Amino acid sequence: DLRLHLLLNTSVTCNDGSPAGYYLKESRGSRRWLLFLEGGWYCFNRENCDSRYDTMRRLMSSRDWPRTRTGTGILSSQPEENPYWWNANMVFIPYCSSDVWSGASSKSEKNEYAFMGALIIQEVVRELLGRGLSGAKVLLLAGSSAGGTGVLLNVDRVAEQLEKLGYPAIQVRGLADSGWFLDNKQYRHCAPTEAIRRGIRYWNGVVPERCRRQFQEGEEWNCFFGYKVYPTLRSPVFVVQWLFDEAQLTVDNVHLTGQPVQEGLRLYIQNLGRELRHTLKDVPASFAPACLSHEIIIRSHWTDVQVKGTSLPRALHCWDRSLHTPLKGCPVHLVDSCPWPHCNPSCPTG
Ligand SMILES: Cc1ccc(C2=N/C(=C/c3cnn(C)c3)C(=O)O2)cc1C
Ligand SMILES: *[C@@H]1O[C@H](CO)[C@@H](O)[C@H](O)[C@H]1NC(C)=O
Repeated sequence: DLRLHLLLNTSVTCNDGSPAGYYLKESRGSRRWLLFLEGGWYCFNRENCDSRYDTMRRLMSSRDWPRTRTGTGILSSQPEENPYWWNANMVFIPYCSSDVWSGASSKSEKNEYAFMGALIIQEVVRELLGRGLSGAKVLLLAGSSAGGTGVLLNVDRVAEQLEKLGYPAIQVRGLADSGWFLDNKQYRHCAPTEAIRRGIRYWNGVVPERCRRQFQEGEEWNCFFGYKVYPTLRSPVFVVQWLFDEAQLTVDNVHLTGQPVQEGLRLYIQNLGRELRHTLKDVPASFAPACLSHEIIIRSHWTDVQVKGTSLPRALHCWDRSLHTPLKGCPVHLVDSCPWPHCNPSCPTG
């Protein structure tokens, strides 16, 4: 199990002002550290955050967090469940800031909620340095869904933080799972771009510096979209993305209720998969199966899906080798080309 530590700096808080924190399982003798960012959508105004506080309070508060959590999938310490990094130091960072890990605003006289996701990551890293992270060779910042977008938004800041703190030997890398979204037109016409734009102002949200300099003031929402922020990043980032991610379809107002799919929706879905595949063409480390699903890396059966005969744990291992010219039998760019969900036979059964 991973054990809860609430942040010693209690000014770095979840939405309701309770301390943020992290769950840790150390593996002495390993110099690999996996820091995983939980997902869970976001909220962007007082009214929708108040509703989230009523019925999704664990995503806004640490007051009810359990003392331990079981590491699953890529956070498992069992080689059978985690062929990739089972011996690593494991860190699960709960998502309690509702800001896609972008916020740097405290609760105050003018703010009902604190949005501190970017500062939570920074503070977790700082406190871990005294618990063995100072001796690390690789820090893999991973995350799923909103946490996967959080990786894209924060990996270079973690790298810069460690450089400035005097740890230039720690190699910071990112693993963004299910956080690579398209700002596309809905199938039927709140929306991702508008919600993010409102969120950034409400959260005092921050984006990576090079991306911010490209898009400039008022346009920072662009940096929440993988295909726009990824080319600006310096740290190596492996992108895991279902071609037909359920969250993407949800924001696109697509719901597949078994009934036969007619031409307009068929074309819409096929073009979405084509667009996603296009955005990954120049992402050398990627795993993008043609499945309708959501998230992958912390589920216990994450080992089962394969693209072109290669599983994600294998692809991640090949990526590790590449970061020591392509490797014989050890590919890292794995994007399905077939055009309809479940054309890959290894897709999750749901
Ligand atoms: C720009 C953007 C940023 C984040 C999301 C997003 N974050 C999610 C978190 C989630 C849901 N379930 N779980 C376990 C986690 C999500 O589904 O979509 C979507 C967009 C368009
Ligand atoms: C605690 O966190 C706040 C917010 O990031 C920061 O301003 C402050 O310097 C931190 N305190 C210490 C002792 O690190």
